[PDB]
Amino acid sequence: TQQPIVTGTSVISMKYDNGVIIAADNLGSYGSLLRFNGVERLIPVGDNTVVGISGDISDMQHIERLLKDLVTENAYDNPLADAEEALEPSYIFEYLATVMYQRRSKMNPLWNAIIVAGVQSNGDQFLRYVNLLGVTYSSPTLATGFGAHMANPLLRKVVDRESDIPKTTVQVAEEAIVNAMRVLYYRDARSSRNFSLAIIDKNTGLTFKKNLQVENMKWDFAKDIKGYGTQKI
Amino acid sequence: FRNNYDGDTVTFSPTGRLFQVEYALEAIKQGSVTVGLRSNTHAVLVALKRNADELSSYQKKIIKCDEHMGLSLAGLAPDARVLSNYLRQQCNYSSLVFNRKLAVERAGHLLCDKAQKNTQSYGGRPYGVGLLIIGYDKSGAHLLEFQPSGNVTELYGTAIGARSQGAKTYLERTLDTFIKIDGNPDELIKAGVEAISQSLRDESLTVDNLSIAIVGKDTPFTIYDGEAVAKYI
Repeated sequence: TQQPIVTGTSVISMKYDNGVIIAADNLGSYGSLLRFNGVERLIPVGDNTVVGISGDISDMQHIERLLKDLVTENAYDNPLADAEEALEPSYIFEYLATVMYQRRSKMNPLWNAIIVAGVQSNGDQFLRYVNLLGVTYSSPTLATGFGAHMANPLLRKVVDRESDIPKTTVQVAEEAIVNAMRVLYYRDARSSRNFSLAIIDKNTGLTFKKNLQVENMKWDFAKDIKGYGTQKI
Repeated sequence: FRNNYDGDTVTFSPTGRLFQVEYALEAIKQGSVTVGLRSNTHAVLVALKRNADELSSYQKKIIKCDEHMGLSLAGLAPDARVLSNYLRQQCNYSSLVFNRKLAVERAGHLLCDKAQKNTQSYGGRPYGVGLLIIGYDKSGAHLLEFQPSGNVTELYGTAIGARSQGAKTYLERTLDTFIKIDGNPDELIKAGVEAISQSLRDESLTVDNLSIAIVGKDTPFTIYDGEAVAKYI
């Protein structure tokens, strides 16, 4: 049993016609102190999977080390490591889920919420969640922490059910994700303006975008607000 | 000579030989014959079951390890039970933890390493059984040959047991032919039954005497005995 110390907030994602998109800001909070700003919370595994992690940062770094090892280990005595026997998004997820559930079962969790995004070898999109309790689930859109409350509602207006996937383009999807990141920056006190975004396309491959910034913010209407009820000036 | 260096597995002879291992290999040659061969779509095991009296049953020689893997034995049956069981667990672990089917190549490596430990430590003894492993994984059909010495080899076809040399020569001759028997199970089997009967001498393969197993593209590892093998005799 423990308590999280340095933490990462939301991780949001959704799937479109040809792949999946996942994003997360670059902040490492220490309680209410916005302590670290160069924190990458999207972990690429090979060229078909990206693991986004929220929660305790020390545990995130541990999970990072675990993932790099899975890659090394999978390459051992494996002449097809970069082909038919390369790590699949589903293998990576099952592994982490297994670990997450064993750790909670020993009353010593990895204090995180994880989303595994990727494209399988047969083209299928892969999007699944797992957290510190070992709980898992899939949906056309997935978000952790605050994003679950404010991002899913916006992302679900684009893909409300399975049949909406093929009708959704990378452009529409990325636009929706970027808008969601802005909304989170407006109402989540533990969020940052800078974030990373990754796209896993069954055709274009893996596109990892670093140092993005929330832009086109509306603040002007603030000049007209005065007092908290009766004040006029 | 030999007598002084064959007391245990932990002793090298003056010429660099390990006699206990060689004696274990001899138990294989005394075992009943079994054949294995594959195309690009299926893998087949054919075995001659041996009986004690005409009042006894014919001891099984083929064991299923998973839906996509299996093997045939020659030598000490109990050791085959131990080894096949270890393989059942390894296939099991792969599915439960990574949601991945175990590569036949990996299964061979695990078997090799397990056998090796019993050839370098005091007190233990080498396994006294040979194994032919077939399976269909993400890289197609496969056939492996396992020796108690720990040496595992991938072949197009092969045979072990008494008089196994007959079938082995026939297969080494039929190569170009059976390797192309794709999408036609019944043909690959007949090709195998013809190979095994090249090692007969005592009798002729009957209905409660023959044992066949197959795995492939859209064929889970299945075992055929008795009436089910009639159409091949």
